[PDB]
Amino acid sequence: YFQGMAYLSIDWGSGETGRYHWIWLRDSCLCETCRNAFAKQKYFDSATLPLDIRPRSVTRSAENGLEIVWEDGHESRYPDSWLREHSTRWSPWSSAEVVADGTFAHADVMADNKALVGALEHLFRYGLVVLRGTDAEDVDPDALCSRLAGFVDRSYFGEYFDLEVLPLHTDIPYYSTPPDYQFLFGLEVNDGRTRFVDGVAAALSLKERDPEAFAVLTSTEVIYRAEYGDAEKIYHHQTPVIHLNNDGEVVRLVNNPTKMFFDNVPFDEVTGVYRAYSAFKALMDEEGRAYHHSWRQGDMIIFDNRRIFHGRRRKLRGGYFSEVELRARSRFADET
Amino acid sequence: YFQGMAYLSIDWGSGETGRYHWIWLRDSCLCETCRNAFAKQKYFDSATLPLDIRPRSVTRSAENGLEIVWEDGHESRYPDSWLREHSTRWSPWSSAEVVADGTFAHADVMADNKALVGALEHLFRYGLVVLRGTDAEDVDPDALCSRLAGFVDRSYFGEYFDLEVLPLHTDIPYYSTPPDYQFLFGLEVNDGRTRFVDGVAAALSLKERDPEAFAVLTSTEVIYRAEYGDAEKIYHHQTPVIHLNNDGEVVRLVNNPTKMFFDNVPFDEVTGVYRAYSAFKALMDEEGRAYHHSWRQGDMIIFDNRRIFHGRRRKLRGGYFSEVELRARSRFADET
Ligand SMILES: [Fe+3]
Ligand SMILES: [Fe+3]
Ligand SMILES: [Zn+2]
Ligand SMILES: [Zn+2]
Repeated sequence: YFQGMAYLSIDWGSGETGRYHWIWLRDSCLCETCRNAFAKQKYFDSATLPLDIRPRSVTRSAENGLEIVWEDGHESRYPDSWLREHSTRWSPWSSAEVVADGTFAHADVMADNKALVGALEHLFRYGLVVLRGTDAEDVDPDALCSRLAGFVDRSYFGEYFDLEVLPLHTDIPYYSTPPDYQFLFGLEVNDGRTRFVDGVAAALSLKERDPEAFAVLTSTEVIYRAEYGDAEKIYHHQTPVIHLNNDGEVVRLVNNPTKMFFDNVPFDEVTGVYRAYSAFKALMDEEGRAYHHSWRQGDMIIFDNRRIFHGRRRKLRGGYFSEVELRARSRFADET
Repeated sequence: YFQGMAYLSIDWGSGETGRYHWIWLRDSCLCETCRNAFAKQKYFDSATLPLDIRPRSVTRSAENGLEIVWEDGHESRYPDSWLREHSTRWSPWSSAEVVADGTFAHADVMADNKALVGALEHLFRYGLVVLRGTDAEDVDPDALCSRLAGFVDRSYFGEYFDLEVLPLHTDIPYYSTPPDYQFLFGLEVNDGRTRFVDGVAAALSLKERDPEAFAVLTSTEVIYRAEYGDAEKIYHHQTPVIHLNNDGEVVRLVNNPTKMFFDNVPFDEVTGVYRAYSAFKALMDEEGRAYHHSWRQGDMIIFDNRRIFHGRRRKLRGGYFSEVELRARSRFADET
């Protein structure tokens, strides 16, 4: 360090050059008065750092890396193996071809982090995965949820719900923010199939066949409502069936007909949305675009409740996963 | 009904006129083959209804209301007391004056629905409420959570966390979607105060004093990161401190300095965001805009984790509430 050196600039050889501001070097101090090495958490608010902070001394040894003494006397050490590290979504499917690639073996994702990461990444991108067990296996659903997400999304229902045994729907449309992902587990299966359609593909299909119904569905709000006196909850959400972002990408689909009400659509647009809605539903019922699942015991299908329509003495067990948690499990498994 | 009558139009007297399309009247049928009166849920998908459906007969008795026989022979009855019903957010606070109006008595909201509704509505609008008990009272936290939301938001921590006993922060910034609301409960209090600042007011304040720092903070992304090896979760979110919607309304604030990293800000913008961030934090530390709370036992403060910065042998118990659930409880309590 000479007085007035504007920032740190290191030549790593072969034209790789790192540049580091003093303010950020100060903010990044590794010492035990600045950050907890265990919790990797900071003890100060960056906001207090003196903006014009300069160092008094900058010394680099090949022995103990980069050592800085700041103007205020503080001392920081930076390993070169640290400075060099800093010198630097949805895919539609109009038909069930990509679901072969998205069937994984229970044992693999239970055992191997690369398989968990791989199955979760297929789920994030395509919105459905199938996790299949063997006969030698006796697949534990609580353990599989724990492997996937740590814990499930408690809802009005509880932690899980059972179906014992048909319009296509997404689930809980009356939540202003519905659960990200749903799972169905083959709790008890014998020796009529559940369908799965990508609403994103279907909505982009509809954009072409019928741009009118697309504009209507992406811009007219209907109502989803569920009264549940037992729990003292009325869930009431007014929202469009198809949601676009600021660039007109489909980013959510919301439809369960059984709680669907058109009561608040203006008189002159009512006929238009019944037509648009009926077009959309029919398009999805087309042979070709569903994936049909033959329920085997211990099967789990996890699917993106924001975009996959699904529909039906086997007994299934269902629940929901939060994107926050799946991604954090996937990120942990991938970086170890 | 005469053949070709385009829709239903009823004169309720005094110039009140209802208009009802046939398609929606069909969709709305009250009969037991169309909807479950108990679950108020529908048995069909609206999408199947024949769009050009007309009635064959429309008869209104003052005795049993409106009776329709549809072309396909279906029969529907509509009470006039049903047809007539269908013939038809955030507030900033730059200082703690509005928190007097937002202190409610535990007993009132526990007992009276109008008080629960009133306290929850103050929470939605202003982002903080205080629920205060008496000495005769022994306030139960689980019962108070149940009264407010039915259930709390399970998180990485669990259902609740304890603090036993300082930069201003919002909590869990490393969640891509952080919890909507947080609560702090006075579990064990004796006979140094927690501050509360509205980030929305502070951010609009900053827009005026320093539009540069506003633009920087609303457009430059920083990183919030929390590694938790015990739970096999790495939470990593890149996001701006101040979030605007398409009309430039502040709709979320995200900052806990202890997990905050600027590592991925471009070299040329680093100095700008340290300045902008430091301005923002300082503005909020100004005398006047905090609300300071004197912790009494059995107190609960519920506050909007999307916008209220807060900061510190008393022992507090904390957890999180979902907007979905609070609103559903408030809507249920208000409509009974
Ligand atoms: Fe379902
Ligand atoms: Fe906190
Ligand atoms: Zn240090
Ligand atoms: Zn009917």
